[PDB]
Amino acid sequence: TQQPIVTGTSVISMKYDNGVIIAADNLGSYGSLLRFNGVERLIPVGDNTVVGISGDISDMQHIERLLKDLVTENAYDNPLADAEEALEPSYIFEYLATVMYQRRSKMNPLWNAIIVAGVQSNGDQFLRYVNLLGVTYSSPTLATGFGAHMANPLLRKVVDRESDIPKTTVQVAEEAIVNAMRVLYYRDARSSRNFSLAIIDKNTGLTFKKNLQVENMKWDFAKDIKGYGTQKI
Amino acid sequence: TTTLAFRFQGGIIVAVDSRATAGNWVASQTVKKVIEINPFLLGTMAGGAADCQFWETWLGSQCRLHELREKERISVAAASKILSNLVYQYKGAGLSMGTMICGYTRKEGPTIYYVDSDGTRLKGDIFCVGSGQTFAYGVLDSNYKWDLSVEDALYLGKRSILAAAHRDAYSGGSVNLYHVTEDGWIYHGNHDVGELFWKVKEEEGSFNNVIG
Amino acid sequence: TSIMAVTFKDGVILGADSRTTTGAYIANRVTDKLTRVHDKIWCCRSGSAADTQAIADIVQYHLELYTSQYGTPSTETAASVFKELCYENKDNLTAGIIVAGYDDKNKGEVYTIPLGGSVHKLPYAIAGSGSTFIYGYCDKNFRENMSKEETVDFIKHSLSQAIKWDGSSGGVIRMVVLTAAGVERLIFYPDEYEQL
Amino acid sequence: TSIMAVTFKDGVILGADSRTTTGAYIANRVTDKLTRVHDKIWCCRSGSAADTQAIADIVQYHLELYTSQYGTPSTETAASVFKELCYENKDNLTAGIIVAGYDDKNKGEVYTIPLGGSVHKLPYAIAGSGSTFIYGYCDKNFRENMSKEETVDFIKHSLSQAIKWDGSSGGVIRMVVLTAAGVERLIFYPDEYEQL
Amino acid sequence: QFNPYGDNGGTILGIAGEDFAVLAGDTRNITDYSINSRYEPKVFDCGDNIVMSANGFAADGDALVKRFKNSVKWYHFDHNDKKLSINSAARNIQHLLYGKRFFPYYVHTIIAGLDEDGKGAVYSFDPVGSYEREQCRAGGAAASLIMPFLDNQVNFKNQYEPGTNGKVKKPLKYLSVEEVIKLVRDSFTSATERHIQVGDGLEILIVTKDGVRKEFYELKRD
Amino acid sequence: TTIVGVKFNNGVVIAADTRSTQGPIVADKNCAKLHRISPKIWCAGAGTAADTEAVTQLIGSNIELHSLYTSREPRVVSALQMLKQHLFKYQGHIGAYLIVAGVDPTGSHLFSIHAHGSTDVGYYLSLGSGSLAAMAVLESHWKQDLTKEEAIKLASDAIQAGIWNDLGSGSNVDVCVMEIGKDAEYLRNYLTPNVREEKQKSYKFPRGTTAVLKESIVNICD
Amino acid sequence: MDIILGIRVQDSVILASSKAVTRGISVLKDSDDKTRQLSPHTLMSFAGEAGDTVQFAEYIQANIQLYSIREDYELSPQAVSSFVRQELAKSIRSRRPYQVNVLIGGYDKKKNKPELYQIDYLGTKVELPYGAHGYSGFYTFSLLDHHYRPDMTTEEGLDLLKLCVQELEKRMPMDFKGVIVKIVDKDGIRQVDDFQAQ
Amino acid sequence: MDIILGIRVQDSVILASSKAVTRGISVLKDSDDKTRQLSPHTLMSFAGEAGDTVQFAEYIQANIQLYSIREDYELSPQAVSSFVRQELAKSIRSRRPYQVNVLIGGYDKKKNKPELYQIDYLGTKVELPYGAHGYSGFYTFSLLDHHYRPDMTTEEGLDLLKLCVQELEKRMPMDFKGVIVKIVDKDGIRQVDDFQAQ
Amino acid sequence: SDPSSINGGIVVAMTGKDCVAIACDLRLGSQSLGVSNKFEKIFHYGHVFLGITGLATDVTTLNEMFRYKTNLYKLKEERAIEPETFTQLVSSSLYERRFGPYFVGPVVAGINSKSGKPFIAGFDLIGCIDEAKDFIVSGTASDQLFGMCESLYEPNLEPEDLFETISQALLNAADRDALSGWGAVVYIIKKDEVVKRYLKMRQD
Ligand SMILES: *C(=O)[C@]1([C@@H](O)[C@@H]2C=CCCC2)NC(=O)[C@H](CCF)[C@]1(C)O
Ligand SMILES: *C(=O)[C@]1([C@@H](O)[C@@H]2C=CCCC2)NC(=O)[C@H](CCF)[C@]1(C)O
Ligand SMILES: *C(=O)[C@]1([C@@H](O)[C@@H]2C=CCCC2)NC(=O)[C@H](CCF)[C@]1(C)O
Ligand SMILES: *C(=O)[C@]1([C@@H](O)[C@@H]2C=CCCC2)NC(=O)[C@H](CCF)[C@]1(C)O
Repeated sequence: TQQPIVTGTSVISMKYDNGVIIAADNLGSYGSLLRFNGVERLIPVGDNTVVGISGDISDMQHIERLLKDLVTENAYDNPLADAEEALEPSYIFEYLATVMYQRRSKMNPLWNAIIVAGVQSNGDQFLRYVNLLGVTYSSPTLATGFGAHMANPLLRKVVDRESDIPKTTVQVAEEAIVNAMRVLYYRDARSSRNFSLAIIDKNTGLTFKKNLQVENMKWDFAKDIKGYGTQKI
Repeated sequence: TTTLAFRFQGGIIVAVDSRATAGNWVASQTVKKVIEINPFLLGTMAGGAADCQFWETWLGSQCRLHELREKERISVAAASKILSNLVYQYKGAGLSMGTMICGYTRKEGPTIYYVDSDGTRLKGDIFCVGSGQTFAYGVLDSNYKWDLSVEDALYLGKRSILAAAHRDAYSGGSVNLYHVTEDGWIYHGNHDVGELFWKVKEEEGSFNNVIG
Repeated sequence: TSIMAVTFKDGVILGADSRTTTGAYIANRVTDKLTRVHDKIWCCRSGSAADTQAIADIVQYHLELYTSQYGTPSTETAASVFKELCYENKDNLTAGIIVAGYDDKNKGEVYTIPLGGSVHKLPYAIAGSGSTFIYGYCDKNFRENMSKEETVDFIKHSLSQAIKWDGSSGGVIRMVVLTAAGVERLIFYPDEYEQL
Repeated sequence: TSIMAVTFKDGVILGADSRTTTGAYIANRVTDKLTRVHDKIWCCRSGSAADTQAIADIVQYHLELYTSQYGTPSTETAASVFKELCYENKDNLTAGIIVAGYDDKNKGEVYTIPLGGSVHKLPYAIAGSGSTFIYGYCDKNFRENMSKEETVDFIKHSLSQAIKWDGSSGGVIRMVVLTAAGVERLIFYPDEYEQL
Repeated sequence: QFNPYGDNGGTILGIAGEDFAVLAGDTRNITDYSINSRYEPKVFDCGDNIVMSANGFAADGDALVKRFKNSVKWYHFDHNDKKLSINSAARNIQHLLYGKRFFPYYVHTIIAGLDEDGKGAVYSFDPVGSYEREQCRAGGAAASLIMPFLDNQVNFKNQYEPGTNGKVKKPLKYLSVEEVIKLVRDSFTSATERHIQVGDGLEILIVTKDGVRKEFYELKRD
Repeated sequence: TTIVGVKFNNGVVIAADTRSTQGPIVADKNCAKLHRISPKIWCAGAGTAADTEAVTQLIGSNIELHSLYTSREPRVVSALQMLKQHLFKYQGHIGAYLIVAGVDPTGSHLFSIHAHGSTDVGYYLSLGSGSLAAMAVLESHWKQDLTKEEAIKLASDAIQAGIWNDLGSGSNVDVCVMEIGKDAEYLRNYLTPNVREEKQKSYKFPRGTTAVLKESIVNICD
Repeated sequence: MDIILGIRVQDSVILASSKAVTRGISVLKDSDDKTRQLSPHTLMSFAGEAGDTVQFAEYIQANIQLYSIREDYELSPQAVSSFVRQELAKSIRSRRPYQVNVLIGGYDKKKNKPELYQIDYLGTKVELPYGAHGYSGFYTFSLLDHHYRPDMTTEEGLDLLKLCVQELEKRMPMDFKGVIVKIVDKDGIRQVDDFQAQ
Repeated sequence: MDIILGIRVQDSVILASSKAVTRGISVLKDSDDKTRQLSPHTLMSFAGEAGDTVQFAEYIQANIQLYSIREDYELSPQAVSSFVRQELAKSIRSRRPYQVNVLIGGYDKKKNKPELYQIDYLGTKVELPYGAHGYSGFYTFSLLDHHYRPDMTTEEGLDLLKLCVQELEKRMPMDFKGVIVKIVDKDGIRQVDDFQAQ
Repeated sequence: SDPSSINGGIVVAMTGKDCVAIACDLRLGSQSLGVSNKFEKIFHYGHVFLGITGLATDVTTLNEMFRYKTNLYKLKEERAIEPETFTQLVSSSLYERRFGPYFVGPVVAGINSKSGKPFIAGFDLIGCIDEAKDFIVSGTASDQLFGMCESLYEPNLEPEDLFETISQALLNAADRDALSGWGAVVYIIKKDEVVKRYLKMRQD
């Protein structure tokens, strides 16, 4: 049993007609102190999977190392490591889910919430969540922490059920996610303006975008708000 | 829960209610509280359902193993001590069980052992275990006679559970009866307390305070 | 919260972030922590929003009655009323308040009243969770008798740093300028102060 | 405690106060929080004196055996050994450590390892209770590729502020300069840095 | 301090027919006041004509089901592909559950199938392995809302013959799979109206001598 | 609970869902969270129902009396000052979280009050467990100079975000529009997107089904 | 707790109350009468917290005797039980509640019928054919549920009580030192001095 | 706790032990024999935690019978009490200690003298003319301190015990259901089947 | 510990065509010990009916309080109180004890003597009013009651039909609650008359 020290906030994601999108800001908080700003919380594995992690950062770094080892190991005595026997997004998730549940069962968890986003070899979209309790689930949209409360409602207005997936384009989807990131920056006190976003398309492959920023924010109306009730000036 | 067992001229009577509750929630009115260890041995279950069910069934396995090894029927004293000693090994871990191990061997005759998760093992003539025990004891203590007929003994046991099913919120559903003879136990049916209460009230004239 | 008050050549300026939280959630991102208790006596509020509002409302009431009977109150007198309320009720209040006002004879003045109810007159004062991060910066960059432009800059740079490191601080930076010329309201948006 | 490490043009400099407390009592006022784990790989210790000493002693041992077998270790490798110890034993340790070393190919490098055992490579890093007070100052005054003289000044001014506001920091300011030229020990007394 | 348990909501229902059996459950998965998914299957076909659901703490529920499926697999390996009968599966699950008697799988589990006589069967378990064969059992959040209904509409409890002065009980004529499906659906729409953790969808798995079939119905999403 | 307030060009609108809960059970599927303080000052309440209702009626009573005493129309800032000082005094023990809005001789206003007595002002607001789903919508679609129709839409969508995504919210959407020169219009059940589907069966019992022991006429006339 | 039993037969009400008064490790008295006569045809038995028990009983006794003198009339058993229930219902929400449970047995001279009322310290009142406070009901109710008849004679009632006390003496862990029995009927209240072996 | 008394007279040791076995609210048995014969001339009585009590007694019994067979000799009472004290002294510092108190009464055939040993669960052993465990000593020691004489006959000892049990039945709050008495002397161990009225 | 789980008991009210019904069990226990099988939880003041579940001492007190208040009301108003008005009286009487509440779950049922309209309402222990059009549940088996009602209920049932429905809802809910049962009474209410029936049920 432990307690998280350096933490990463929300990880939001969703799937569209040809793939999945996943994003996460670049902050590493230390309680109320916004301590680190160059933190990458999106972990690409191969070119068909991206693992987004929130929660304890030291544990994230540990999971990172676990992931690199998976890749190294899978290549051992594997002439098809970059083909028929390359790591599938579903293998990566099952592995992490197994570790997460084993660790919680030993009462020594990896204090994280994880979303594995990717595209299977047959083209199918893959989006599944696993957390420190070993709990797992799938939905057209997935978000951790604060994003679960504010991002899911927005992303679900785009893809409210399975049938909405084939009707959603990368443009529409990426737009939703980028809007959600801005909302989170407005109401989440542990968020950052800078974030990374990744797209995994069954045709265009893995596109990883770094150093994005929340733009087009509305603050002007703030000048009109004075006092907390009766004050006029 | 209300479970009882008593020794008499004709062997042993075993009666139990069939209610299961978690707080105020009646999880079931049709639970089994008697484990048929084997054709000659019966065990009652009070306290933790899982603990009693699991270890009394395991006891059955130990008894069978004994009989294959010694080519002889296990005694009730020995059968009850297997359970007692097992339970004692777990003392402090949180097992919850109040039980009666009942058998009728040539060597011992009708025998009843009370065994609980505290590690207590008592041989006796009459035992009631459960939140309804005090009710059954009143009925049993004032009508018990060693010379009871198998017919009357069966009724007494059924009546004692009925008394408890009525007053104890955690007891009820139906009554399950058993008669234990040296040649094995004999099931004597399942009696829904709902129907049984009215029938007994009329025919007996008891439960006058209840409008029927 | 990050709030500060700075005296300068022509008077005094109050500044503050606009964030109110309930845990990690931003309940209000355009809060006005700069409150008027008299024409030229304002305060910066930190701690409990409910407590500081109640305190301020009572102070305003006291100074209004004071004015009706004895004319305009001194900034020192306003800080004494806040003090009385904060000290006498210290067991049930969570209020960190900075009082700032402009007097013609005294010019600008700043009094800080921390948790216990003690009063401290200072050239300038910072408070709120975000202030911890700018003690060094402010101590190095503050100078007495600065110009209006310089003071607005000192406060804008200080608070932008507080807002940067403190998750409990954010939104826009608000300022109130108190001088013989009157009362001026200033606001600075993220896009501006974040890239300082 | 107030400790920091800063990379600059010619390498890197480590700095720290010299105070160890047991409550409000100063158990030691001339403590050396700058510890050598290898010729040109040092660390700044904060948190538990007993834990950081034990960690350092073990790291030094590991790097000595590493050197005997594979030659001089990289600063990254030293930070990995600290990390391993701090992460794997996070439940029983209270150690905030900054690792700084000079490499000929990599020049100066700084890695900070906070309470959880996570590792962070940075241009510079500050830690210890006193650091909270200089986040704003350091963020405003730090520049990459500064000269030795400039870096010594940045660290001297930063720590003097940390020491000023933090009661858990004090004594003398110690520095260790790591460059191709070698290892240099610097010390600054109160009379000098207090009036900066 | 770290809490190894969680509550994912959900409700499940198992009803045994004369020659069939059903095991239903909503498809909503939650955490506190948030919905994790509107469609996360909770009732599984484990092979050998056995359906199972372990409702409560999802991580524990998945582990159990997964462990039991692997148990069926090895049963085949170790006993010349013999079919695992519903009663044997039940006893097996008891041991899987009791094995964690001191660090329980925080779930209410139910399995459905046909016994060896072809009759419909349902078994419901304790979080620690206590079990009983039953006619019908609701598990999870709305269980308290559903059972009463079932006692009345399936076992005709409290219902007497009109005119008999409650002296003649309403005869226990048994239901068909069509009639049972209706009770299941009404049970869930009613539960969905009064329990915030029930909703989104209802997935039912039907077991007959011909195998396992699935039906799905939407439930209110609020 | 999801309640919101949105100012538009010539007034202000407030909305709320209609779910009331006791733990995980829905005690009332169509409660009314919109309260009237005075004819043109309405309040949306979240938290402890008895408190939102009682506090709203107390201040409304005193506001009516004040109106009569001063021969003037009640002002929103008065309801706000009376509510906050009452709530402050009780240190949060009166669990009332309100969004108070209205039009008066000085214009249109929008405020929020928390149980402890702190107040806030804004162009758009929301409180309750559904607060976050709503605010996400508001932070995404709000703009200055909204028309009465746009406002009603925004507010209404914000509530839906709650009904659908918050387990604490559901059923219907109530709205109240307060426009500068007109009467306030209360729209009870402006939206009803959760009508229960027709049941699969009718459970009407045949007369005589229930066993009766005794019967008698009850005397009501004195 | 102590033993407090009550049985309402055809023309009377009988109250049986344990005689022991134990304080910690020692039984201080074995002849304690846990009863107070409220009026010629109304008796009240009680059990509970050490001092509250008698203080409450006597307080009620004083109030009823005062009512009797003022009105020169005897309140019906129902009226007295309502007065007592209200006193206890006020007490439960007071600074320090009376932790006392009681049985009121009275003979209503107007209706010409015996009445038994059971009231706990929360002010919970119920009218019964027979009742008890504490654990007493757990051992005796199954017996009363069985043998009780509305037309029982006082003599049959005493025999049924004797059976209850015997069950109590066999299965209960504490030695309550027997009981004192009192009968309330149309002629008042009298004590059965011979129950030590009836 | 239960009643465990011991008295060592001129040529024997007498052990009196309560017969009740109570579990919570009900007395489950009233004929329980809280004793185990360790050897022909050594008897041990015991009281304490529900399961530990018998498990411990029988474990000691098994070990002494094993020693008897191996050596074809009967350990002296002093030797047996030392063995028991050491078992309890190990137990007190183990994971889960045996919560059992005992009295060892034995007749030393070599010295031709009776011996009484009192040992608690901590392994505290003492040799006495008479002893007890629990609250029993509180009510009976003043009587024994008064009437005890080293030359008492078994008969006088029984009369003194009877007096102790009567004091216990009068002042103790619990009904321990009488006691079973056993005598240990040069001829072994025998039970006084007649103490229900001796 | 929980005041609303000491004595046990349930109450349920329903609306029908020009009628209303209110029913309750008759149990009064002391935790697991059944004490009385004749503890009715339904009372009436004029043509207004009040069912109260929860802590028995408060059920009795509240009844005595409302009898007292409706008696004075009639003496001043010179007419019997109506369902709507009484509901407000119940609500404000409960809130008056906001920080030291009566541990009860009241339910009001009746027909407005002037509009003939059927009326039912529920309250939490501090007066919050729930004015349902269909049904209202209260007591230790309220979950079971919600399940029974949400399924068995349908609009505009005739008095004789509503009787069967209200009864089956009550009975089957009570049999899944350890603290409810031991008898039951149902009230069928119409503008002109009111019938009270005692039901036959298990006694365990
Ligand atoms: C009786 O002992 C109880 C039964 O539920 C179990 C169930 C099956 C067989 C063993 C006995 N056990 C309880 O925990 C429960 C409540 C006790 F307060 C019960 C109904 O009395
Ligand atoms: C700042 O002190 C805080 C503000 O929310 C209030 C709000 C309005 C004016 C007074 C200050 N107070 C807090 O409690 C909160 C979180 C602190 F951890 C805040 C944002 O810092
Ligand atoms: C700084 O972190 C502290 C120093 O005493 C130790 C001593 C030697 C090197 C490692 C750091 N650690 C403390 O616990 C102490 C008080 C903190 F409140 C310190 C002075 O800050
Ligand atoms: C919303 O705030 C809640 C409502 O039940 C009440 C009921 C009527 C109007 C005022 C608000 N309040 C709650 O406590 C409940 C659960 C909170 F987790 C609710 C549904 O959110």
